[PDB]
Amino acid sequence: MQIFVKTLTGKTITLEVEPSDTIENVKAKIQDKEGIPPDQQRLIFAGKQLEDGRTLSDYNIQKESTLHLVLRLRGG
Amino acid sequence: LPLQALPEGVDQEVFKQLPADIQEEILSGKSRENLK
Repeated sequence: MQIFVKTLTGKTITLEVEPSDTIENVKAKIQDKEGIPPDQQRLIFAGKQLEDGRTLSDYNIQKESTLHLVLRLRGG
Repeated sequence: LPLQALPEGVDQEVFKQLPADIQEEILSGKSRENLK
């Protein structure tokens, strides 16, 4: 099981998750793949932004469901 | 909106993919991104 989280630059990264690896877990899947902290990610699905108080199951996310992402630079 | 307030490395044809609560996050002005 995995998904495809496309960035603000139109490029995607394959990531393994479960219906229990909620957004705070997913932020570690994207951090592991590039080094981007949970404090600078911004994850979206079906065109809305998920929350660290939900689950991937709360938003019916499944394998290959395709997601979207944005990032920041903290300020510098 | 065109690149009228977007980052110096982004395009509306790849920023209209974001919710209205992120329209205000990229129209803010950023860096470390180049649509590539």
